[PDB]
Amino acid sequence: KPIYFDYMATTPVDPRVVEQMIKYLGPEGDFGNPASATHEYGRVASMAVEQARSQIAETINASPQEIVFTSGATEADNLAILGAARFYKNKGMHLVTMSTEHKAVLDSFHQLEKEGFQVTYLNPESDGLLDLEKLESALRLDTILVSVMHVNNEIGVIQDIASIGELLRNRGIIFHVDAAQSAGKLPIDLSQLSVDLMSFSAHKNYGPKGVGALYVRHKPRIRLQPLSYGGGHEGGLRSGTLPTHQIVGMGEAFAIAEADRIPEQTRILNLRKQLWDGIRHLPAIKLNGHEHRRIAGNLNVSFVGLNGDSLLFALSELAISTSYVLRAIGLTDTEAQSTIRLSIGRFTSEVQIKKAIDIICTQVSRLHELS
Amino acid sequence: KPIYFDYMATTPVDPRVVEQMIKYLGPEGDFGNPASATHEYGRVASMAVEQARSQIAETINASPQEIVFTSGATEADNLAILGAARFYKNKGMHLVTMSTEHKAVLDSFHQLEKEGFQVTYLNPESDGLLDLEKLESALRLDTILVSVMHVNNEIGVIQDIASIGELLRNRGIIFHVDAAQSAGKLPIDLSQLSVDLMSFSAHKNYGPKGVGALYVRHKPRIRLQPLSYGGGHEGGLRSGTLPTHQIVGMGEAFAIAEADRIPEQTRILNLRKQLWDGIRHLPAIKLNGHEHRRIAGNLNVSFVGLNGDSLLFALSELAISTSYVLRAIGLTDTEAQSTIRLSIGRFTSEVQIKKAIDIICTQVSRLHELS
Repeated sequence: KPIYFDYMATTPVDPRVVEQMIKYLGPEGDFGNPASATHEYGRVASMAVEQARSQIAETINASPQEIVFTSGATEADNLAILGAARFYKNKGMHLVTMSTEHKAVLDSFHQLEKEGFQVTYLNPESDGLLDLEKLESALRLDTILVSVMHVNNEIGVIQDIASIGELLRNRGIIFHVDAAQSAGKLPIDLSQLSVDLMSFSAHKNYGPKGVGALYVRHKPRIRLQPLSYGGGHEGGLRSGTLPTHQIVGMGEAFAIAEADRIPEQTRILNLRKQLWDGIRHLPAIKLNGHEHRRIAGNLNVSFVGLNGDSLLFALSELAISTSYVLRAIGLTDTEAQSTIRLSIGRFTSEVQIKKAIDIICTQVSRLHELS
Repeated sequence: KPIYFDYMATTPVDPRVVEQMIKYLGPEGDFGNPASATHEYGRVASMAVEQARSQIAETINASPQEIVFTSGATEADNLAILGAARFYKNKGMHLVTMSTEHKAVLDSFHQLEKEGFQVTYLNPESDGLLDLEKLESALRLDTILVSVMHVNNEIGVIQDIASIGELLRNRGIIFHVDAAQSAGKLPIDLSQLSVDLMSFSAHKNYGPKGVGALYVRHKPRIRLQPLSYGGGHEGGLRSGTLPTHQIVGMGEAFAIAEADRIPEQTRILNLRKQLWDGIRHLPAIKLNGHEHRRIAGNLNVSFVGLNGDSLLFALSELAISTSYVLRAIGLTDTEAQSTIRLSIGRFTSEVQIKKAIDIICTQVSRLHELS
């Protein structure tokens, strides 16, 4: 098997999380429907759901009642953005986001444009950071919602959601943050951060795919127009069945990551710096995105002059990712296609880092030699 | 533990299904993101997703491309009903369903009423069966969509989706069927059935909670206006991440159930008949819903004169379910609250059936004696 260096696409479920999830699957376990109020199979499953809701809430310093379970950060992004814009449209129909947002955010705004909303898509600077003066200049008296992601999924850059939130709160503008790539890695304290809506994905944080959550601030109260209809119902905001094993898995993953967050992230940073220092003397290599205001595990690099398909093949002993985010920060088409995303995580070893350096040094050297 | 008699609320994941799901979770397994096209972790996970899509398609005689994965039959119902009505509204805005549909269907129609759609909610007859003459009389030249569930979740009655579909096809009306309670139990052959949209839930069929599918007929082509935005994308109809373990679990559950469907369902029918024959001489007991045009595992009975809370407590050695469906078939408030739903399934034994008869006979007798 190639060495996995694509943690930002998905992570393995932590084995400690697997051990908890499997208690909620088969006939020997707690398989009841959390909505079955009339027997102990249902009640036990509900208790496990609510314990996971508390685990997640504790990691971000929110209350459990502010946590709405979803099928992933895609649904959370959709529900936050469509739900808030549609609920508050009588207050104004101008919206602001960044051109570097994940498609689950951009495509939500694209839909709202068909509904008459006016959307401003701000570009970052060339290091991927939003110029907050450009944000301020874009705000209008009829701006009702802004969405800015905490960590970019391609280039790993961190936006200053603390300042953004405070600036928007003073204007009465709702602030949504896509935190899919930051939860379990960066501090999130919603008792201090002026964030109104925040999206979470379990499988970016060593939980199972197919489950996420939306934080919905209770004070000042944020309301949403829901996107689903049926049973449940997560305070009326999300209808459907509560999948006990998925939710248990998400709660346990969040608890595990937060309990060791700073040591784990600094160990990962050390490995990422080691990787970068091992490859950064290769000819025409460029690091994309701010080097330090950046999640520990992300290394996004362009090998100017080389072909992306050729890089993927030559580097096939590494499992890596090989365009609109790169264009937004100023790369040409040609530069963007020479770019790879390496991402490191909980199961990356020092031995694998040294092998990656050797593979990248050897193979990029050959591609330059064979150029 | 009480004996589980609430299979229609949820089923345990079959242990054979668990064994497959767990191969797609932790770091030792195939945890890659199916959308990661640039390495073998992604490609292996995609292959498992597509194999599960084929498994499901084969059980209902559809093509894989007609299968859209969802987070459950709730999302599938929402996507079918809102998506078809909103896509075809220029053709007409009249819709027809039954008052006995699951809330994921009724609440979708409730939302469309806020969007200007006119909805006719037909009541069944007192045995729960739709009078198809009443359906025909309700159809209009501007009716674009009808939704009728295959198996009712409360009283287990089976609607004649074959005749309904043919009647609607002749009128150019889209037919949606909620099959959450019938897949894996009743025959479904979409090469013969004139059904345009059909919803599926894994956890009603011994798969994991939190995953389902929507069948979308390819010929004549059915289009839908999607409810989600982002990546993927299931032919543009459902955005988000494909959760490999969930989808694998659903595909394996569907394959297992269909391979032994008629023997398993007839064994369950024998047990359900045994249960009913053991309790049906109790005073004032009434069976709700047609006795034979009914899924094998459902027994919905009213103990006229007794209190539902008292029944739940007295019968606590059994895990059972204890209102608008019962009102629709003609029960009074008082009769409806005296009603329990017992549902039998794959792990119900003959020994448990005999114990249920003894418990129900003993405890209902006492409740009548202590009345």
